[PDB]
Amino acid sequence: ALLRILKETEFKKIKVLGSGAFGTVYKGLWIPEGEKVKIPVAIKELREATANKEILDEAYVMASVDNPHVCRLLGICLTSTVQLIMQLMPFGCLLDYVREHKDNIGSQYLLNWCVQIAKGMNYLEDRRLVHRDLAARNVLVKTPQHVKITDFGLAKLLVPIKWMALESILHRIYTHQSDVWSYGVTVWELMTFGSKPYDGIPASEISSILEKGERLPQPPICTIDVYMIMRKCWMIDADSRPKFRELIIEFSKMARDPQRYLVIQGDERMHLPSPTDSNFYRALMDEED
Amino acid sequence: NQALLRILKETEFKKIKVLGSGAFGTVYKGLWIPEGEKVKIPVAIKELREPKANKEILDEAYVMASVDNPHVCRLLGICLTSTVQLIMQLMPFGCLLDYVREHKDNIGSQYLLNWCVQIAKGMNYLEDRRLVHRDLAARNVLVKTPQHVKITDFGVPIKWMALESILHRIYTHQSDVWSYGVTVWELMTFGSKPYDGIPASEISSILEKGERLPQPPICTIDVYMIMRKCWMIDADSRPKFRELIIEFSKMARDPQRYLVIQGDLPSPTDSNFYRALMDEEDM
Ligand SMILES: *CCC(=O)N[C@@H]1CN(c2nc(Nc3cn(C)nc3OC)c3ncn(C)c3n2)C[C@H]1F
Ligand SMILES: *CCC(=O)N[C@@H]1CN(c2nc(Nc3cn(C)nc3OC)c3ncn(C)c3n2)C[C@H]1F
Repeated sequence: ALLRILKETEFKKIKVLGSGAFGTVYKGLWIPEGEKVKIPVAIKELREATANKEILDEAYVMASVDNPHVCRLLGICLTSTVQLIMQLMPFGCLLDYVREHKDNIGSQYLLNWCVQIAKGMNYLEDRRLVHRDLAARNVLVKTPQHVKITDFGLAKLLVPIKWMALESILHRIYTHQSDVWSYGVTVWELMTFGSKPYDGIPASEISSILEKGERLPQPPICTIDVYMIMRKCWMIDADSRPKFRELIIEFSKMARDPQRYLVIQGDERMHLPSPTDSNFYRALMDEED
Repeated sequence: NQALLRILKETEFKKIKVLGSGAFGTVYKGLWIPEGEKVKIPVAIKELREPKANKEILDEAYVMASVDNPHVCRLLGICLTSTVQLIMQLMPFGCLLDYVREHKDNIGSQYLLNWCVQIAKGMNYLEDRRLVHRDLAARNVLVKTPQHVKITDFGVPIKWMALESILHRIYTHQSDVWSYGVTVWELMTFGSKPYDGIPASEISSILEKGERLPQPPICTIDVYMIMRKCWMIDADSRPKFRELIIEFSKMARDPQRYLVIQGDLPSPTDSNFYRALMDEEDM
């Protein structure tokens, strides 16, 4: 009862928002039968085909998540392009957000985003769910103070080589510890204000340079404390990498003294919003717990 | 406290479409544009019709912004220009009065009785906060979702007023109980006008002589018994909102025993879908 089966006639796609490997996302409108209102939604149109048991069985798990930092699948319409319905996130993806606001993001926002993504990932691990596609492009901004992990369970379809752990590239092993690798790359994206990992290196070569010990470089704003966490996420031995429960504690500790661990020009100028502005955001856009 | 009311600039929101007007001004559907961002967030804007009277407005606006109950609307922001503009959350379904009129052939007893419970819960909170509504009516109950209504517009409606309010300008929580009875009558009549065609200047006379709103056709006597008790001349003899919650909740557990509707809730599937999209606040 956590996945609504929708009819073609009760929603409409109105504007294209973007695409990735698993199809196209639209801003759409849900029109409840009998009512006069139009409710904004996000619609993902898929494009892979090989069942009416495959997609639904995974969608049910997708609709079952319950964590403030994990996006929940809300509905589905089984047409020819299967359309998945979720909540609309007015701010877009975190990657573009950091790129567009890279001159307005202080250490407190960056570290709190790291904490929240780790909380969302720890939730997925607790539920025995492997993401397989964690990246800055798959973190949605609900409010600037509240981010949520998206695009989970689209393993019914198909690769993000430059975010994948070495054992995933070589052996197609996907575990929670391989998610820890992708988490490290996601943190690198945020701390570089949206740089492209291994920029200009063909994907067919990533496993080679990883085997020889090359890793993503230290972002200029990172102290050695933060970069060591990222490097530990990229250890070849998956069991030696940190766990999401541990990443929550460490990044939460750094978030209590953010200017000690990130060196950003003009940091003390940007703070978290006052309780006035957070209460205003939550009342209008973010009423969940 | 002070951080529960946002002071907005003219340049960070825009009125886009009129929704209606009431006693004190006009309500618009609007868009809030956060400074520095590209997003447009829908809001409701109430612009009054008529700097230091603003000290009056602000002192009450802070109290309006301090209420916090799942069935009570909270004032969110204010913009002080010429005419003062008040900002709250937009309710895509509108009020309960127009909703019951437009859906009067699809509303069952369970919805009606649960609405009575929820309005009573919101009023009991206001009494707990020692706040007198003074303008309770079906037109001032907003529909967040069909399963979730909230009381709005606090901080003359003769046909909703208790007799002591008409005669002596006495407003108490027990006079709110009178208005609650009239609000329940509106819902049970599917949006009928109280004392239709009777001039407001004559209402106090008919009340003193014992005339009351008639029993709605769908109302069983148990429900009409409650409504009549809300309209007793002795304000202390009327029920309390804490008691109204218990009684209407009891009837809501056997709704077809207490309301007789020709052709008489959503599945947990549909409620979970509504709440995720429109109503994440905890209740
Ligand atoms: C950042 C790159 C990216 O991930 N692109 C596409 C589209 N995605 C997406 N975006 C939003 N919110 C959004 C973006 N823009 C420009 N406007 C809005 O909202 C009005 C979103 N909300 C919910 N979901 C599921 C979204 N997806 C996902 C990628 F496919
Ligand atoms: C039933 C009595 C009445 O109609 N009073 C009008 C409506 N106003 C009002 N409406 C809404 N929600 C709403 C109304 N319509 C036609 N569309 C929507 O949503 C798109 C509302 N939300 C918050 N506030 C303060 C509202 N006021 C008030 C009177 F003008």
